[PDB]
Amino acid sequence: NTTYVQEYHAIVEVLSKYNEGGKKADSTIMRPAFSSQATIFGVDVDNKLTGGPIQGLFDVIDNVFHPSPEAKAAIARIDIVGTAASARIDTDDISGFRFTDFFNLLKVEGKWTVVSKIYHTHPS
Amino acid sequence: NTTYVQEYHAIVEVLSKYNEGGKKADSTIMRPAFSSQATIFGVDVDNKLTGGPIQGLFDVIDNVFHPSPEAKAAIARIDIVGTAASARIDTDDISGFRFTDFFNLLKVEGKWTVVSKIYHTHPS
Amino acid sequence: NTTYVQEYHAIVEVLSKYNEGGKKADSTIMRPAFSSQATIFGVDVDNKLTGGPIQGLFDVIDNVFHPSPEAKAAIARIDIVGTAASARIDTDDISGFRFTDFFNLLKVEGKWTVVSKIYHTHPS
Amino acid sequence: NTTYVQEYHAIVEVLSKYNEGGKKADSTIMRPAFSSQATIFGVDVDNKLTGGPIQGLFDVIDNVFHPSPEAKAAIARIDIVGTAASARIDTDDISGFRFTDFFNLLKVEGKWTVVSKIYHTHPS
Repeated sequence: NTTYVQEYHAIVEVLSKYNEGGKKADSTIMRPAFSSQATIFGVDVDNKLTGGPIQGLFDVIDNVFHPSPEAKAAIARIDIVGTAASARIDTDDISGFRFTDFFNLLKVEGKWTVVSKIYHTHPS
Repeated sequence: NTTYVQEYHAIVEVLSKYNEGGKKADSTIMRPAFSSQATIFGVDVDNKLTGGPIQGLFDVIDNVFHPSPEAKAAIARIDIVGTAASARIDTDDISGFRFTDFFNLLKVEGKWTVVSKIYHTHPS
Repeated sequence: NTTYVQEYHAIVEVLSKYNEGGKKADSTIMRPAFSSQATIFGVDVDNKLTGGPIQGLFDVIDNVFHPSPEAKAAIARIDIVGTAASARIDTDDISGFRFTDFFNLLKVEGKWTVVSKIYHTHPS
Repeated sequence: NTTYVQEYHAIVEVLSKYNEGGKKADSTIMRPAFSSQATIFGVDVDNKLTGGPIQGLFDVIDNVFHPSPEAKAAIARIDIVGTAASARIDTDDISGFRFTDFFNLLKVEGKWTVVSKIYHTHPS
């Protein structure tokens, strides 16, 4: 049996990689945070669902984003209940964007993994 | 031009269908709440990732669960930022189970929809 | 021992009295939700702390507010850890205002009670 | 004109003092984090309300607690709405105790301040 605090620091270690990969615009750094089964979704400018396989995120990070030395992320919330967790991350100044991200995570074989990311892109 | 209260009530209308569909053991009632691209994941007794396409949830509701008039659900939290939302739902005495569910939702073409559900099954 | 859903239901019964008292502009309906020790605080137009004993809330409700049949409240979040809990309530169209409220509650002699409310008043 | 990330970091700076004063068992470190009108409450072993002015907290920190090098705190959640915020902090191994704390904060004259803390003490 583990404490809230122990699981929190394990989850922050995983989400840390996401935040670092985002800021460095290097998908290699964030890839280990995600299950192979993970999905990414948001809504586009026409209010339509956009996304799919997590590789789509790695593609945008690698091909579209630029390294963002001034990006600043806040892990606003981590809710943890047994093998399940949700997290909110807010990021300013990441490749010209401000985001709020919501993550669903599960503790698989002793290690926390992201199975779903969704986001909202804040107006510029 | 929506308030938090307005969006909250919209999301509760969606999440209500999930709660109702589970208590009635009727996938037809909950189906409208989910995007076709939604996934469901949890961790099995061997700590392995279990789940996939949301159709798997509907199959379990239709083929494993039975109507549970004593089922009690609590929408513990809804976090809403623009087009994205996270929710936590705890359910007691649903076909012999106790769950904590975390949901990722997006407001697609003016309507909230679930793109990911994860869960933890509580013991005993 | 009690479940999350059970404690959630108990807290909502308490917070419901608060929402009804506000909507009816009748402090007697809400009074039972608050400890005799409870306080209220927010920030005034000059960014200064304003409030003190919870009776200051009851005085505003009774002397300043009017019944607001179109008021709509959302209990956005209730976090529960043993004997302690936090809640967020958003309310639209209560006597011309829109608020976000945060509550700290404790389970005292078997019963949930508010010991602190704070609030943010949104633009009209 | 401030972002969530900006307010989050301002609030963490304040809550850091609380976690630091606690770990070092030095109330002078934590004192700036609390309004002069702040309260602290929990429930005692008889399930009765216990606490009052925040000076009571400082007394326990100085007279009961000893420096706890093993102490680990997690800022589990910070909800921020305008001039109001709530926070949850979980702490392991602090002078022999495990706590979950809930904070109400207000942004008073440009600076975040705690007006209420409540806590649950976890079993041994």
